[PDB]
Amino acid sequence: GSAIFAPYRTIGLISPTGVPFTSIPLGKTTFQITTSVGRALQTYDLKRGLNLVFVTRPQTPSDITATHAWKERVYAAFGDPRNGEPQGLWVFQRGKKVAELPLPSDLDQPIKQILIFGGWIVACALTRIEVWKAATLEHYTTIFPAASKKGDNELTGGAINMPTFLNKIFVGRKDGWVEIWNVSTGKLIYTLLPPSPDCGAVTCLQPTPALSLLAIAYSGGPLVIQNVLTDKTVLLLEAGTDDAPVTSISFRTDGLGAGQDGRKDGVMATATSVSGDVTFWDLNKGGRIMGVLRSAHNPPSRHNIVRGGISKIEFLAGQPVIVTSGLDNSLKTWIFDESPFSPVPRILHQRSGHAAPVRCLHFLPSDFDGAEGGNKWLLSGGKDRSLWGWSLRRDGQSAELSQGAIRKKARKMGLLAGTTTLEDLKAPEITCIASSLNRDGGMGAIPGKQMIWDKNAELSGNTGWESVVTAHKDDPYARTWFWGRRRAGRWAFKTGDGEPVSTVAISSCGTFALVGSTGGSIDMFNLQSGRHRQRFPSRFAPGTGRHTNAVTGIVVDPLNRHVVSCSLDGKVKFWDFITGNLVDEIDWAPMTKIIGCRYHPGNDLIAFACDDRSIRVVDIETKNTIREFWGCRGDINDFCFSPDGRWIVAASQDSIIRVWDLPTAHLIDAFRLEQPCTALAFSHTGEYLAGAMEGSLGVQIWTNRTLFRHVPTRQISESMMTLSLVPRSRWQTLLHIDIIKARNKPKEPPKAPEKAPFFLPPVGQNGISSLIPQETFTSKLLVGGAKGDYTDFIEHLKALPPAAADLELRSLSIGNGDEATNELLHFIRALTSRLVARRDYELTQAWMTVFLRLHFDLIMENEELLQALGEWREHQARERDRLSELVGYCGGVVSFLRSPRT
Amino acid sequence: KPKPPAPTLTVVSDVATVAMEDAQPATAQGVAGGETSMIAPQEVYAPSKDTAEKGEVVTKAGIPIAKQEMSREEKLRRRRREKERIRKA
Amino acid sequence: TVQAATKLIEQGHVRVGVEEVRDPAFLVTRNMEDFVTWTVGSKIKQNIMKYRDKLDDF
Amino acid sequence: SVQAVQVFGKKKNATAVARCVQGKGLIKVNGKPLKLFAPEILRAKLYEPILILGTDKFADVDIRIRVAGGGHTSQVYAVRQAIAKSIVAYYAKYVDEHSKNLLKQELIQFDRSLLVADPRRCEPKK
Amino acid sequence: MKTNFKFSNLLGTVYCRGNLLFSPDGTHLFSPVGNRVTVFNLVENKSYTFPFAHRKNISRIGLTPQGNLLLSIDEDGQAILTNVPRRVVLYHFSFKSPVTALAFSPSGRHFVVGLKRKIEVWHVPSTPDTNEDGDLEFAPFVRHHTHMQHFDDVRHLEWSSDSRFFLSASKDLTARIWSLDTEEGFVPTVLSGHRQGVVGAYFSKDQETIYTVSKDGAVFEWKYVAKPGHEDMQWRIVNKHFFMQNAATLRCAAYHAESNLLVAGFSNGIFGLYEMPDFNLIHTLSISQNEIDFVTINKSGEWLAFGASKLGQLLVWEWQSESYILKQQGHFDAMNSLVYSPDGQRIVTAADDGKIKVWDVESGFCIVTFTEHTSGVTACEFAKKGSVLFTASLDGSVRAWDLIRYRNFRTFTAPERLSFTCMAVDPSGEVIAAGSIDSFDIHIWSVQTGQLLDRLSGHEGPVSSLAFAPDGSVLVSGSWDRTARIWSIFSRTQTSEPLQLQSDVLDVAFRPDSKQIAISTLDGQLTFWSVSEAQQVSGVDGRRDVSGGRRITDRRTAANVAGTKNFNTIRYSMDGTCLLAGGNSKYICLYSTTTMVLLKKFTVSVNLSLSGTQEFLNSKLMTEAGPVGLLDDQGEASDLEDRIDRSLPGSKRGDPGARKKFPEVRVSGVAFSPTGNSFCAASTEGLLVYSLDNTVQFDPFDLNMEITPASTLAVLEKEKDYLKALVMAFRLNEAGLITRVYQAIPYTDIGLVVEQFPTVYVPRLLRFVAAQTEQSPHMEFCLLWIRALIDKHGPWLAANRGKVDVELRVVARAVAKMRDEIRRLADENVYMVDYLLNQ
Repeated sequence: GSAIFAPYRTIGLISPTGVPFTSIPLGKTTFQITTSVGRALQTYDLKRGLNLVFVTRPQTPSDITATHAWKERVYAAFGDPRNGEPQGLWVFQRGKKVAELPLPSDLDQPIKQILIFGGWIVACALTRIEVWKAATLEHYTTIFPAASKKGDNELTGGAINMPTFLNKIFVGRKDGWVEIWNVSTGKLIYTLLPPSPDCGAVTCLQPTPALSLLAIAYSGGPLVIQNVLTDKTVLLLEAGTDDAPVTSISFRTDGLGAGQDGRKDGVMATATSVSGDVTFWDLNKGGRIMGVLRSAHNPPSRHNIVRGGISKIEFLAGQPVIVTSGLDNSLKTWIFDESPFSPVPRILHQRSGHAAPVRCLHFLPSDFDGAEGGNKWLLSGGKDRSLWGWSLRRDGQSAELSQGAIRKKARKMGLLAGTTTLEDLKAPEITCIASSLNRDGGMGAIPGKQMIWDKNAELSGNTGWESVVTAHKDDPYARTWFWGRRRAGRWAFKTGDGEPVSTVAISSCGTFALVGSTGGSIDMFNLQSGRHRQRFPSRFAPGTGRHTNAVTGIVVDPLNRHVVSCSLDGKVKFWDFITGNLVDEIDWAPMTKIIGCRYHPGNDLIAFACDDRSIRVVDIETKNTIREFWGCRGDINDFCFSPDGRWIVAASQDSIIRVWDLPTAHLIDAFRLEQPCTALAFSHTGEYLAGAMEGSLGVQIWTNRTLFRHVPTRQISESMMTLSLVPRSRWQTLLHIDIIKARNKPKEPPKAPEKAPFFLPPVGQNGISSLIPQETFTSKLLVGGAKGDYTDFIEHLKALPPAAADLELRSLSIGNGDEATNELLHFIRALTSRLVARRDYELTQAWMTVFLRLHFDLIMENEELLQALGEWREHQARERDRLSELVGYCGGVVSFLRSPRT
Repeated sequence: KPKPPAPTLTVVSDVATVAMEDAQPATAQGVAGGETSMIAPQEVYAPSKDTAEKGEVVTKAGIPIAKQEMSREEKLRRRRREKERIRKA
Repeated sequence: TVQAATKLIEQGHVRVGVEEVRDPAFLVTRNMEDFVTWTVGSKIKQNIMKYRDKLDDF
Repeated sequence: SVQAVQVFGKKKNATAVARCVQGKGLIKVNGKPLKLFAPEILRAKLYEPILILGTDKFADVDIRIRVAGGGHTSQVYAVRQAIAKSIVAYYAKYVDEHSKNLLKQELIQFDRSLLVADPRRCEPKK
Repeated sequence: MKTNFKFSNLLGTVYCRGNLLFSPDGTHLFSPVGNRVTVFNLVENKSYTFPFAHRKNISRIGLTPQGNLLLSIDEDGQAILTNVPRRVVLYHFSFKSPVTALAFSPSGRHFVVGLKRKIEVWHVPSTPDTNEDGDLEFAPFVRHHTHMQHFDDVRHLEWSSDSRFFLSASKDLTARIWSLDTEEGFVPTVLSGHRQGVVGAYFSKDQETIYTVSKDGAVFEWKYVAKPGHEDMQWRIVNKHFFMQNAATLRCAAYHAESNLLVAGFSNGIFGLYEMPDFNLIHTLSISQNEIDFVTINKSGEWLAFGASKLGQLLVWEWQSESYILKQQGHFDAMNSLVYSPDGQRIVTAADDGKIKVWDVESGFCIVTFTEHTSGVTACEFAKKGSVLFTASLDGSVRAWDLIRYRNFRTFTAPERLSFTCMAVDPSGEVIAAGSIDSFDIHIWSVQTGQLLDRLSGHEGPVSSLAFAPDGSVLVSGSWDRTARIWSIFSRTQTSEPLQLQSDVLDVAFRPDSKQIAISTLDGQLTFWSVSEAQQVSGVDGRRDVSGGRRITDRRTAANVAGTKNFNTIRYSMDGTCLLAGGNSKYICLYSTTTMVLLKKFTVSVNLSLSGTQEFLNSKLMTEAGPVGLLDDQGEASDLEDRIDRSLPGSKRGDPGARKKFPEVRVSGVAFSPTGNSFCAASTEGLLVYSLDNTVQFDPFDLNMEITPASTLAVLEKEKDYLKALVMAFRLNEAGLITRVYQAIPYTDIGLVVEQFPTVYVPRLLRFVAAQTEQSPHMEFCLLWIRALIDKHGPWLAANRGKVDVELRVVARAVAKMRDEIRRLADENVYMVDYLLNQ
């Protein structure tokens, strides 16, 4: 585990796994679609769009592998113990764990599906079925299917229950057999055989809206629907290819949708995991087909990197809405219109994410002090060739940046049916991005529709031009992106050399975009008009400073004076901006080959990542290296700063994150990741860290334990007159407490009644103020004077409140008249002792002032304390001569130096 | 156009500026701040002819000068200065 | 007309002094009648300048 | 549709209409070209704004100027003011605001009378 | 200077819509201000503001009774909880409905919230400050129970003392007794019998007798006695009585149970407090003319806190001594202008309410109010001497106050009656220039004669901004005839050089080194002129750089809207390189004066309740009948004093009606500090004081490779080379390390290290020792340091005088703190002791 970052949330991830979602109808108006993240569950609402409602906590230690949703709780079974991992079944409610289930001891199989009905719940794991009494959450018994063949005993498909069938589950086996089991007595009551026995395995099965008609979809291809107590086939459809077996079927239970008029019912949707297209059958006459929604999600292929496939289809109850969840990180819902006869539906909701692991991350800079801050908008460029703006605050306002009407363009082309794919039709994969919202005009960035990447200025200057610049993989252009519109910009800059872009940067002014190819040229473009302004070098020797190799990491100072550039091999060059000429080159040629750079404004610091597996931080002002870090064992994958400038974070290829404290030049954090991290980004306020892993699609967010609680970690690893602390205001109001109470009296007095209540009730800590410290003050002073240390007394007088201090100073007295009893003499001796020790000078002065101000009569009458006053006068005279000479000299010299000209 | 000005008088007391302030626990003024009596010495006392003794007169500088101790030439010059003032008005 | 004036100052074309006025109920006194003018970059000001052919595009 | 910017220049009683359109680079005054229109010693005061801003800025514009009123020096000052204000307003309206700011910076660093006509009021030592 | 300005504290407003709180110690007062929450520390005079920022105004504030967690809920149920000892935001959350009541259990594990009809009790979330191995979960709040058994607004919720029962006081004339879990002899019972709805329902100490306090001015004591026919008992009403405040309904009541006393705050502003169980009137008085919004008693019971909404009007009253503890008054109108005192310790605002007031920078309290003005007060300004303050107001009088006797020793008025809207003063404190709208002259009085010196003229329009030059030789006016005028007065020839601009002038300001002037015009651009050769040396058109808008009631896009695209007020920084500009918009810009680029932009208020604080509104907020924040919603009010609409039609500047729904945001005044390091801006949200961030940011000066904190302490302790260690510490610029080193070196080699110190690091050292004088308790040490520095580098500072003026000023203010705080005391003590010894 780590000593700084605790995992907060895997954001950017709505449906990545092969396990299906499940829906539940709340009320008469809303549906909860609950799907699986991989370590928790997400429940979305349907009436409120598809906003998130609950994320489950705590994270289950294994991958989640079966979900269901009963009345309000959600049951989640996790863990495939055939390889190492632990397993269990948990009961969440509102996103918090409220129960666990007792698993059998001898269960060494992953849990495929869960089914709740009656009073029972039923888990079909792999070759055995566990059952639980749900009213008490206890085990009941275990159903063991038997077979003559080891393969044929395996339980593929699953177990579904019919609606009206009491205590009877329907299991499907690996052979074409479907067995009906009474779960209460654990007794096999029937088995039914597949027609035309060339068909092999029951792939899925679903009860129809008709009473006691079950729909069994075989891996040999046929869809059958059968009376499950007559064992007579009602319909038989050659509805599956031998290589494409149907995996999910669902019936529209509304009451219309077929008959080529929309007036008749009987519509069945079906979906095959190897396709991305769903099929709709109208079942009136003989079970004809009526449509195919082509490419409901990404079509799974074995060669491409973009994942695909359809996990589940469920017609929502009594409604034309059909919700489909892809393997490609997407959840869409479609709807059939009524008044035009729509055979295939249209889309009305879509949540989506990246369909491939994330390649680069960038927190958007802070809306200067706005509500967004620097920790709201994350910009993730993903290997499915997409660019998303995730939002850490609400998961429903995360939007894909549009690259033009790409889906309309594909569908007017033929990329949906059967040539290239949609990922190929989008832009190339993003390598690096650099942004600034100094001119992001928000929703009305450029009013009207604008052309996209073309390869008028008053309106642009009035509202605002582009805000994100993006360097892709191997394209000779670097693209621009509007941010306020979440759409692609109107400019795509060449590099000048024709070589592909290598690194792009943008001014803090939001005006200039600097592209740097892998050839060496660094071109500069004004973004508002999209025009070439400056080239580095323009046309030391003026005009000869061009880089010899790839250019990685240019970054422009916020003052628009210098641009600093880092070559791939060799040098780091500071260029003067407006003339466009080289100014100072520092050469690390023979020993390294610099792989990246990051910048810290407000500190003016640069960090170069060097491919001898080291990190060098250099100051841009003095132009010499200031810190070096030697920690890595592989190539530095990604590194960044903290906005405090106290940490520099690096994640290498060794699947280890290191965090270096910069001022003390040490390590602080070094923690191992389960998969090697690909990209890192720290937020522009210090809360969130964002890591895009390798293999995992969607990014991870860590918090900042240090920003919340102080951590003790500093372990480098490898694997004279003085004043007091008393409040100035306290001793000053002790000095002035007559007039402060005089003004704090009200102007008119309160109208206390004639029948004034005598003996107001006791308030405060036992009759006095609650601010006097709880445990006699004259006893304290006198016992100290019997002793020699008044320090207990002086500390007590320090910790007194002001009114009580004036009271316990007025309540001193002469007493009996003996030398060891008179509080005044002992008080003067205490002040004298403090003055000799030189401890609380201002306090002794204030106490002496109030003391002489309200006790001068006794001290002018007596002499036994006038001796102590003489000693006090001597000490006070010496100390005041020294300090007054000091203070007056300093004040006079300072006044003369401020105004010497008169 | 705001108003024609009208004479408004406001009486001030001898209470300190720490009685002029608003209600707060401890004053923002220091220890020197708190002895300034909100009226000047010019107003707490000013030597003038309406507050001199019987025989003596007070001069322009604020120094009491006795009519007995003045010589004749001093009396003559002071009468001339009074006559010059009265002619000026 | 008065209807045309109300439509204009609801669109926010008319300042008085230095501040624009969007409320059509502002009561102009006899010292502000000399200062009620158009706003700075107004399309109305541009159209007046284009009528008098003195449109200074700087 | 076509980009055009009209601007006015002023002197004592010399006024200067300058209409700037995207063109090949030519500059005309009352039809006659710029190298011709002046008395032969004020042509440098005419070329001052072009020579400050460089010819690449005027490479894309075509300036047609009319002038009337005032004497010779007045007309020359009106034309140079119209030239400077024309190119600054055209760069304000049709290319980037940063380029407009840099141009106005160079012109003001030379002489403010290139942009804002300062008339000679009567206010002698009262 | 370093342009790293984070958000330090709010100031200038003390209480707004919301509910007060006391810390369980009994010292700290938590008061809502707009959409931030201000802590007033009272046992020592201090104040700060939590770093969170709500979106709408604060509605309720609760506090975990241990003291560490605060939870603030705005309107529309957005809630933020934070940790108070380490002032950091912790969790955000959304109660879906507007929160109307909130109370934390004294056991600390629970808190109840009363939504409109609902009542939900939740578990208090575990915090990282509390657990040892724990960090932020995703969903921290765990809902424990819901209750919808009410019928109207739930207005109060109060726990018991054992934290097992709580009471809910509704608006349908009912209190209700609820429990946490199912008890054995309990039913969730109702208490009815009232006339105008319950305001509060409190328990006794021994939880057998409870009290309900109702808006008609009534209070009823309930006990558990049997039915009057005798297992069969019932919560019935043992006795009743009435406050007899005649024409008024009580808004807010509170009950300290340990002392058995009840305080009630009414609508005619006269609160009263009563020893409860026998109902003896302890006393009563009128705090305010308007109304009393919320009362809250101290945990101990000796202090009361009252908050009045319509004005600032916060006050803590100490009832057994019959005296205030504080009575602060936040402005009830728009702050027109402000200036700092030249010491820098206290600032002064002039508001369009009529009252000017001097606030202290620390402790956030207004320390004096001047109210001799009979209408709104426009610009106020100090002299260089920092003891005389000149104010100019709309009542036609330029007044001149003294700050050591608090009496306006001069009042100036032009013979023909004008309404002064801008003014300025010669820095010697001898000449006051002023100008108006109604007359295009510009008046000049002298302060030592009291009569009008002259009427300068030459302006074909009303003068709108004035500025004296800090060297005290030039006046500069700027007027709506599109002109600026360099007035030269003090010479024998009064001359006036004109500067022609393009548009109206809105602000003028001088560089501190007086050779440069900056004027902000109506186009929205800043032009920087040189005062010797009156030629423009720079210019920035920042219309796009400041445009943030779309107020409600505006049918232009925020891009096209005119009137919010200029700079109302500009000021130079105390270094001379950073101009600060603020206009009628959401953004405050901070430019540099040499490179002329936008160094930094700030947003003044993320508060959505003000008008123009987001530049794109939404169709959700637009209904069919215009914007939903425009329907006159006064009619559904219960109080006639709130139902009456005494507004005047077409009154942009302040009217006593002041409907004031969704006020505009405008940065009406800005000013730097003479101590550097901070500035502030008077906005309609209040008075935002921004400061630098030097403790949260590592920012080295010129670092080497071989300088660590470990190496610095090593060359301090091991080899003992004090100069080298100190230079390394200042090179690292880590304040803890610098304090460690500078306290570690002894007081006899001080002359050595100061003689061998580098001149480049001199001024930062002077700033550091001045701050150490003002904060540290090592005063003789710090004064020894300053004396050594000035005696060694004497002629260097005197030769420079421009690069080190702010450093010398902060050294002077620290030394004056020391002198006028302690040495006057020592002198008075020794003279008194001499006389008492000499009899």
